[PDB]
Amino acid sequence: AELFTNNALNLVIIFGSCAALILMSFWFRRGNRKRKGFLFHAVQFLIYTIIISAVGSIINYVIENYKLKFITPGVIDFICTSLIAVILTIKLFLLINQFEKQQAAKGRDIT
Ligand SMILES: CCCCCCCCCCCC
Repeated sequence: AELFTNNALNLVIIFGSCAALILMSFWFRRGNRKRKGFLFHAVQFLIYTIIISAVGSIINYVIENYKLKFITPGVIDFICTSLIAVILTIKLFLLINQFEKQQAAKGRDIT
């Protein structure tokens, strides 16, 4: 009914993504090779993007089929884009801090 049609496929995709995320969380043991700034960061970014896309699709489909007391419902798309941007910025800042720590541990000018 409410979750039928595109909602069913979207829910299945989101459940599969959550299962993959949990599997990756289990896989992630300790840092060293396990923590990949260039690979784990991209994997997490893709996971967040897919999750936000699925949530936005579900919410939009529900609202359009039920109406909304607000103009431009796509504002939630803007919120999802902002969340993705902030997540990517946080990941980039963490990577930069890790690189700075690695350089300092090996010797580099402070300024
Ligand atoms: C665009 C591809 C970037 C690849 C970066 C590899 C980083 C390896 C670091 C190894 C440190 C010992």
